[PDB]
Amino acid sequence: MPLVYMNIIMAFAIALAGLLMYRSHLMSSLLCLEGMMLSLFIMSTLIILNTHFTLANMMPIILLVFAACEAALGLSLLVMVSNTYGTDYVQNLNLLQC
Amino acid sequence: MLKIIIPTTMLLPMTWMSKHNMIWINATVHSLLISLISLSLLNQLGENSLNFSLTFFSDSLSAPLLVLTTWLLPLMLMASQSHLSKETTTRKKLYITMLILLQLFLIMTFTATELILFYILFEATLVPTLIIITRWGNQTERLNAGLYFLFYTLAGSLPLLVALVYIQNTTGSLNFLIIHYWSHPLSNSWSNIFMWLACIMAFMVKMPLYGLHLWLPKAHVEAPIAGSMVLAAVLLKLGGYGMMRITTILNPLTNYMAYPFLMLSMWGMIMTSSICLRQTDLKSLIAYSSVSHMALVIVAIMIQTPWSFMGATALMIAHGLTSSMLFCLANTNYERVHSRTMILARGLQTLLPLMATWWLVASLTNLALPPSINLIGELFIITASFSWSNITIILMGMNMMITALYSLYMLITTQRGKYTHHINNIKPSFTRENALMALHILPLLLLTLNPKMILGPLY
Amino acid sequence: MNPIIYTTLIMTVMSGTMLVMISSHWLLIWIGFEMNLLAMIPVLMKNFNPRATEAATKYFLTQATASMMLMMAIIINLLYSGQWTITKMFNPVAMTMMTMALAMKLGLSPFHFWVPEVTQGISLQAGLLLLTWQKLAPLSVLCQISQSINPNLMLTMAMLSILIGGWGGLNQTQLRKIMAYSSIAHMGWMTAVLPYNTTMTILNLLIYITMTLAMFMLLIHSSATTTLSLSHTWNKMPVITSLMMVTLLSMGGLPPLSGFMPKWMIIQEMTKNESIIMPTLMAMTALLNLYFYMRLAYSSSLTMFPSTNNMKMKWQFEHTKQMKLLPTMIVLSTLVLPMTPALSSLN
Amino acid sequence: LQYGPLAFVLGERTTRKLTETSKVITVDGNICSGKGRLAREIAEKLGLRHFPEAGIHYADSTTGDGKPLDVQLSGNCSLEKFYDDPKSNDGNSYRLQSWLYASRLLQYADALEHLLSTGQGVVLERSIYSDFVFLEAMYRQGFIRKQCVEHYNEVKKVTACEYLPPHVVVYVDVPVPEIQSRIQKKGNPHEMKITAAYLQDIENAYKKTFLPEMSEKCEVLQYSAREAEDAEKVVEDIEYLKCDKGPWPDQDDRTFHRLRMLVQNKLEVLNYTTIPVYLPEITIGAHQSDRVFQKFTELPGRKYSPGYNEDVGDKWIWLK
Amino acid sequence: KFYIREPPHGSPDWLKVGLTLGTSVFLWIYLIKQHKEDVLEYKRRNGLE
Amino acid sequence: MTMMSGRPGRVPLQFLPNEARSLPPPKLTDPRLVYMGFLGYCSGLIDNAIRRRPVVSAGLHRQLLYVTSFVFFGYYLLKRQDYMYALRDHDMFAYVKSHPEDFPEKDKKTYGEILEEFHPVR
Amino acid sequence: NVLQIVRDHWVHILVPVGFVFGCYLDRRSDEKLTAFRNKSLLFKRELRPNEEVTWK
Amino acid sequence: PTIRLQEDPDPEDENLYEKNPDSHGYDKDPIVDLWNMRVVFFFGFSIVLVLGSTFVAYLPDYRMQEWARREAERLVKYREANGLPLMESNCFDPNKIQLPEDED
Amino acid sequence: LLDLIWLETILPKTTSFIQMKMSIMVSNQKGLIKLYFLSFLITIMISMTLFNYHE
Ligand SMILES: CCCCCCCCCCCCCCCCCC(=O)OC[C@H](COP(=O)([O-])OCC(O)COP(=O)([O-])OC[C@@H](COC(=O)CCCCCCCCCCCCCCCCC)OC(=O)CCCCCCCCCCCCCCCCC)OC(=O)CCCCCCCCCCCCCCCCC
Ligand SMILES: CCCCCCCCCCCCCCCCC[C@@H](O)O[C@H](CO[C@H](O)CCCCCCCCCCCCCCC)COP(=O)(O)OCC[N+](C)(C)C
Ligand SMILES: CCCCCCCCCCCCCCCCC[C@@H](O)O[C@H](CO[C@H](O)CCCCCCCCCCCCCCC)COP(=O)(O)OCC[N+](C)(C)C
Ligand SMILES: CCCCCCCC/C=C\CCCCCCCC(=O)O[C@H](COC(=O)CCCCCCC/C=C/CCCCCCCC)COP(=O)(O)OCCN
Ligand SMILES: Nc1ncnc2c1ncn2[C@@H]1O[C@H](COP(=O)(O)OP(=O)(O)O)[C@@H](O)[C@H]1O
Repeated sequence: MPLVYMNIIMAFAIALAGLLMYRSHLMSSLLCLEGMMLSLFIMSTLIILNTHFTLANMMPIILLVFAACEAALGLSLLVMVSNTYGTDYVQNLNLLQC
Repeated sequence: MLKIIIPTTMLLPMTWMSKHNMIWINATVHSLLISLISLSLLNQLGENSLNFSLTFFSDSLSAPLLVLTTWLLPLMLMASQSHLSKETTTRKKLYITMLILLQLFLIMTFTATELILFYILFEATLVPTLIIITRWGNQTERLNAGLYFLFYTLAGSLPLLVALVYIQNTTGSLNFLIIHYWSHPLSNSWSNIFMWLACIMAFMVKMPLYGLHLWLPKAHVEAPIAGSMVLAAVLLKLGGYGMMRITTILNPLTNYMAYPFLMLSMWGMIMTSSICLRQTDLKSLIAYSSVSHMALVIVAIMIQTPWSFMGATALMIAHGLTSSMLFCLANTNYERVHSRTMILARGLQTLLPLMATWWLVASLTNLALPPSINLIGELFIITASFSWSNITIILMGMNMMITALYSLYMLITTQRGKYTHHINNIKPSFTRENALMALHILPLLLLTLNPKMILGPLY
Repeated sequence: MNPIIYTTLIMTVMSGTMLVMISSHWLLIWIGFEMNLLAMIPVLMKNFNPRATEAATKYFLTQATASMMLMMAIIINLLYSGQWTITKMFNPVAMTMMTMALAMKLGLSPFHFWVPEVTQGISLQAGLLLLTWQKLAPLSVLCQISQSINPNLMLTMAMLSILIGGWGGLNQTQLRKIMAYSSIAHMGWMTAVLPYNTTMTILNLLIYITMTLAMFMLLIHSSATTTLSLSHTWNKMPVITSLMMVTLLSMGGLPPLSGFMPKWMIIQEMTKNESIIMPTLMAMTALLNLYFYMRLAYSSSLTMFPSTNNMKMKWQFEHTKQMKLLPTMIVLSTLVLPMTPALSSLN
Repeated sequence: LQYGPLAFVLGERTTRKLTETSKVITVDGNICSGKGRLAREIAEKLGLRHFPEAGIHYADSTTGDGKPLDVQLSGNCSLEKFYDDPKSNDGNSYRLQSWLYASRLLQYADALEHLLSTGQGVVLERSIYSDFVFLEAMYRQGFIRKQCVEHYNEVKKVTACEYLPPHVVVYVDVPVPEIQSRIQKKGNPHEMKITAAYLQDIENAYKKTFLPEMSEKCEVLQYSAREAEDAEKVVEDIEYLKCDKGPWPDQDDRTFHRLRMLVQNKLEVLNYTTIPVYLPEITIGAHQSDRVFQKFTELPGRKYSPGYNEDVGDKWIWLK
Repeated sequence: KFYIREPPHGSPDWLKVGLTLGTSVFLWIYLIKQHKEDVLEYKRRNGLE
Repeated sequence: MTMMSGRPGRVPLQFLPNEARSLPPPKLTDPRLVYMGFLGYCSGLIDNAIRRRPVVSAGLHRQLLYVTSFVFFGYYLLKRQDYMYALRDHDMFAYVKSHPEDFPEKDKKTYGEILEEFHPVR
Repeated sequence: NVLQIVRDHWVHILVPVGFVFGCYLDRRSDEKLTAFRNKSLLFKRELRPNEEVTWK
Repeated sequence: PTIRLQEDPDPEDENLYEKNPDSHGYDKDPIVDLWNMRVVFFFGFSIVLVLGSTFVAYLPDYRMQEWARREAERLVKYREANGLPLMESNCFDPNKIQLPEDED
Repeated sequence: LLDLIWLETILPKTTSFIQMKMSIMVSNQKGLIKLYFLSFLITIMISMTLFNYHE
């Protein structure tokens, strides 16, 4: 692989680690989710363009579509959470235990 | 042998279709008829077994056990109907259903030709017993007892299943005939040692072996009367039957492997007999006596000689009958005085003479008075052990003393002395209880009249 | 929520599962997972309260992370071989990513923490749906890619699932959490035999689904979500508690009940290869699940707990809504062992 | 067909049946006041279904046959022994209060189900929103403990939140001495032992908690004793109310569907009455529970489902 | 004797009863015919008769 | 591990290929079919019990439908299971026939020529 | 008058009928294991002029 | 209430001899109890016990003991008359046994 | 000493003690997503290192 491929995979790893490590806000973790989606889009586009897979050129667009759904879903949940507590802090999602 | 299996499955809907005041009569009559039918299995051959089909076979080792089970069912029916009088009709039918299912499972267990079917039935016997103990027991510890009865068994039997399937991947069959005919020696390796332990420890925990016996006092004390009868009479003999079956594939690894179990059994018979000398509960004494006798049977199976096998068979049948009779005897007094303390009710020979005669006969048969089959089995086992090593006569001898002591001790504590003054509700014995005692005791002496019927296949 | 909207959402969840199950393209499988999650989120929030919202949020976060890892694995596999078909997974790193993502989706240990919380936060119907229908798609993909699996990783996760399920369920008084921990342990059992025989996985999944459906339908029939709530049922419907006890016996794995059939067969299969130690450990660990099933049976059926006065009024009314498939489910979850060889029809 | 999601999907919608006279009405007042006569008159003039006050045996009249059952199998409480010995050590007072609250909840569910199924109005004497005053009168007199009040509050909190308050609350005000004189003239030997402190506590509970807090949900029609006999005047006052302030106008068709599914299936209504909180006044041991349940199942029309008891003349059972 | 309608009346729901009985008889007839055809087809393929 | 999914000539969702018509059908008195009917009867009884009806007498048409449905499903289930086992045996025998080197039939020795170690019990 | 007697005591034929059915099933099972009938080296025998099988 | 719940008092045990001085201890219904006693005594002692013992006592000799005795008498007679040893240490003919070629 | 104490201490009581302790350890989680998502990160790294690097 070239340096670009490892750079994109490194960005994906950074975004995954950022989501997995929460600080306080749910919006920051949602942003990390969108970052992972963006890195996946870039990597898939590079792989498809490099190998000249013509019919696969539409797959990244489809990816983006479902990405939007995820984003919307998250935002919806965020609203409800805030309406319960006045803050989007993940410390308040502790009514259920193991 | 469906001619015995189908009538029990017909006992089921007969019980569930009976009138509210006729369940006991129908169940008792048809259980007795089934026992009479099963009596035909005693006509055994001298060379091979009665191979009924691809699934079921009757050997000289299993026929007396089947007869004992089918005979025990009416006795449990008679014993249970006293303390279940206030129970509703549906729950009485459920109790009878549990007893019938247990008998069906035992009947199918004692005749399965394959080892895996034997395992499935010998494990299916757990559910009705646990339900009976934990639902119709009297005190609060019964729940705990149920747990001790369950996991103690399963922790021993889960490895066996693994071993079983492993064997079928190596030899290609679990049929007992093919297993016997195509037997091969076991080498001395760690894999074979652990295969031996997996094949043996389930039956060891079922007997139970000393140190693995803690479930038995709890389960046999907390269970109702019918539960105690079936636990002491038949369910303990599953371990012995399974061990006698499975030892055919463990040679010659058995000589090296048996030592710890032999020492455990001998020192444990001594220890349990000694424990019986200081027991304030009447049911716990009988439970520990059962442990001692089963330790003797373990030694007999483990030394692996023909005389030892005959002794094991005779002792198993004799102990089943004797322990059931003793548990019923104790339950009569418990139903009178609603307590299990042995020194609470004394001098009962003054108030209940025929009941004291039954107590005397049961205690005499417990200590193996000749020429009862108890003594026949005990003496055959002792002779085999003496051939195995002349020093065993020490430990066995000590047992023969201590046993007698506690047996007579029990009698002397309950029947002799002076009656307790403030206990003024000792009603005269009923016909049901006397008939239960007589139906327990007469087959024992009748069997003494013809002992080759309970001496097993090695005869 | 409108009944039409609820029906549409349930159909969308089912359609996502079937899209995963009928596809030959990795993109279509990922799309099926996406659609299933999107339609599943509102089903968890059908009855609105803060606990349901928290459960839905946790479920969404977990499933989104798992789906992103799934997409990454697919992209890496495409990079090292321009293949989109669901097949032997030509790259090992992509296969590790796939195994971890599917384990997170299934709730396998150590990605198990979300299952008890989500199950406790939602209603009994949503819990039924989550613990029965939501297992099909990841297990189907795992069955399809079984040849290239790394046995060490899945066997580790399966053993951890069994251990953690038993230990966690040992401590629960809430019925939904007990069901969640049982689900984790059964997931471990199904994934332990996957590298050796997928037919055993399918059989175990079917038996577990039947048992779970019967259990959840009995819990819906008597409106109990706690042990103490279920301890009142004998004073209202004793037949329900009796059937509950036999169902718990079957789920415990005791012969001759049907719950014995999968484990038995799985053990046998693992002894057709060498694999002796793992089945022994798995059975010894399943004894814990048996223990807490037995404790529940003690609380609900084998003893009678004290009741309340107002229960008398409940004696005068009957159950309006009746589940038509409950008797068949109970019978299949208890009396099916003699039909064991019929499993040959599965392959 | 039974009402459910299918009936709502096609056709059936509740909001079309409401014809400006839905109007759940409750008429409150102290003991021995003539609220029952006023309720009957209001129902007769407005053409609404009248519901007599829910007593100990209200549930028996709605199931099986309408005949009441034995107090041991139904209620397990006595009002007469509450009057005789309000401080009994067997917890009769709170047991009676709890059973009465459960009966009122069942009656409210029945009235709501009738209104939503037919569109016809209903008139009630007391409601779950009015019961608490009696409880307060029990607590201030030392008749019940504080834990009883806490359990009552828990059950009320989990139950009364799932229904709608009445449209119009009618109150009849009678002075305590007049109540005592009416009780004296009535002649029932048990009500003679009601002290003036009990009635005073009921009156303070009403006038300080019930009316002030029910005035926020909807307007309250208060009538003195003298202006309660003219039922036509009260009815014509009711016909000229502007009801646009409560939760009722803000109810669309889906919430009506949910409420209609809740009011039927009375087991769902009564679910939280028997929460596993173990107060000695209402907790029953396993042996007595078993005995009483077995006794209940032996009643002539109770062992099986309503249509499957052949001992009360049910035919063709083997084809149902 | 019921205070309510008790929608299940003294007579059964004849439509549902007839549908159930008809389904049972149709299933039994189909099974018998299928078994007959299977036996004939097997005998033809293996050439017994 | 999937053994039979990739077997050549397999129709995806057939459940009963034409080749299975070459096997004898299960008898209508097959004990497995009788057990399936028993399962249907048990389902009917439990259905009566749950709904608080006379268990043995409530609905004869419902119980008949239960038994019939269970028998009807069991017949085809047994057909497919027998077909699968026949396929397994056929494939096994063909593979053994086509690979003689892997399955050699070596010389048979009488027990008068094999030395077996004797382990005395004493 | 026997209607009541039968409706009370009809449960007393289930067990004998089960026993007879079990005997019949045992005979049917015996019928399927005749592959070595009159063929063992120990009991091989020339048939009598009239009999067809040595055992059923 | 100083109590924990509402319970029935523990009932006293009923004595069967109070209503039926000749009770047999089987049931509270005198006729049902008498017939229970009758069936137990008839089918336990009269049918199973005595007839079963008679059946077992006369069980035909399938263990083949008399046959073995007669065969032993025949063999002993022949061997004693012909001068052969009564029993041989080998139960299998050595002509049919092939020992290994080399023992070194 | 033997039956009521030590035979009880070794087999059943030790097993019960160990199972109860492990149950308390496993099920004592506060329900905060932060902690076990950190655990997820640790698990992913360990699985990438131990199993994925050895193929
Ligand atoms: C292996 C060989 C073959 C055996 C197969 C396995 C066993 C059989 C299959 C199992 C399923 C069959 C029955 C299922 C429905 C049962 C539901 C029920 O409640 O029954 C009550 C019902 C009585 O109710 P009712 O008449 O409406 O009036 C009384 C009230 O209902 C009053 O009722 P209630 O509700 O007021 O009473 C409350 C009571 C009610 O609670 C119960 O009744 C418990 C019933 C639970 C059913 C079992 C669960 C599901 C099946 C699994 C079985 C496991 C087997 C494996 C071994 C493990 C053992 C657990 O609950 C309690 O009191 C709690 C007590 C705690 C005890 C815990 C033990 C329960 C588990 C026992 C299961 C044993 C197997 C089933 C035995 C049959 C039971 C009737 O029983 C019956 O009348 C039906 C049973 C007999 C029908 C078949 C007879 C056919 C016609 C006769 C002629 C025979 C033809 C022969 C052919 C040749 C021509 C001559
Ligand atoms: C606890 C009891 C469990 C029972 C489970 C539910 C039973 C009822 C469900 C009815 C099943 C409907 C199927 C019949 C419609 C025809 C569909 C048919 O074409 O399916 C074929 C296959 O038929 C089905 O698989 C057979 C289902 C039979 C299930 C019963 C077996 C249970 C094991 C033994 C338990 C006892 C059963 C008792 C029955 C009441 C497709 O074959 P194929 O596409 O190539 O395989 C896909 C999977 N592969 C490729 C990975 C292999
Ligand atoms: C109350 C007062 C009591 C005192 C008064 C009593 C009066 C006298 C009565 C006592 C009789 C004395 C007995 C003396 C022995 C005579 C009987 C003996 O000779 O018969 C034996 C025969 O006895 C029977 O074989 C033993 C009885 C069988 C026992 C089976 C028990 C019945 C089943 C019940 C269920 C069992 C459950 C336990 C399962 C194992 C001989 O055996 P055998 O050498 O061959 O016979 C050779 C000739 N044959 C072979 C042609 C017949
Ligand atoms: C209440 C008390 C009950 C508890 C008693 C349970 C203990 C039972 C004894 C252990 C059984 C484990 C063996 C399982 C079946 C073995 C079958 C077998 O033959 O497998 C061997 C392999 O043997 C094993 O793998 C066994 C290893 C043991 C793993 C599990 C350990 C369990 C605990 C061991 C110590 C317990 C000692 C007995 C209990 C003492 C009482 C407390 C051969 O396999 P191959 O790999 O093909 O070898 C040939 C080619 N190399
Ligand atoms: N929740 C309650 N608690 C205690 N007593 C009640 C309760 N509800 C009604 N009662 C009793 O019902 C009796 C008469 O009821 P009331 O409605 O005031 O008279 P009327 O039937 O003429 O309308 C009174 O003695 C009153 O105490």
